[PDB]
Amino acid sequence: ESFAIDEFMNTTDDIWVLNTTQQNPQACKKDKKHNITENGIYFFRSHKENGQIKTQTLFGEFIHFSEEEKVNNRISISDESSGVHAEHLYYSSEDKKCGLVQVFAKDQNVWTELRVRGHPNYGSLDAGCRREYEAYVKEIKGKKNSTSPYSDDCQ
Repeated sequence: ESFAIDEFMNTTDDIWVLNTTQQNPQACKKDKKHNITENGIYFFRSHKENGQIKTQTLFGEFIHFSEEEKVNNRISISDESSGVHAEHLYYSSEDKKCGLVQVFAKDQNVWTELRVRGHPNYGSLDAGCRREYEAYVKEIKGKKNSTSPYSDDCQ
């Protein structure tokens, strides 16, 4: 099954990074969708350094490794501040409120982010998303560094 990244991000809600296997990730990481076209998605990527919010306008272009691919499950990003050049959504819940994104950066760092619509709460995360992220972090070859970039002090 393929999971469309333009449907998962087609919301006016903030998409927060709940969990990530990136080592030493930024704080209060989130995306805000600005526009979705047939060629890609314009959004605003933010994080918090020492109380201040840094934001950048990004355009993720839908890319396909063949001509038979039409599901928009992968985006290429240019001029990303952390060197992230590609993102691939490999799982998302049916209500599109949580997803697992494999992130490829230019420094050859590859990690996984568990993203959620709206700010993370202490309730019950979708069981499918949870078991999928558990399976991934269990499948990491040595030293799984899973942290949460979100805090209740993030606005």
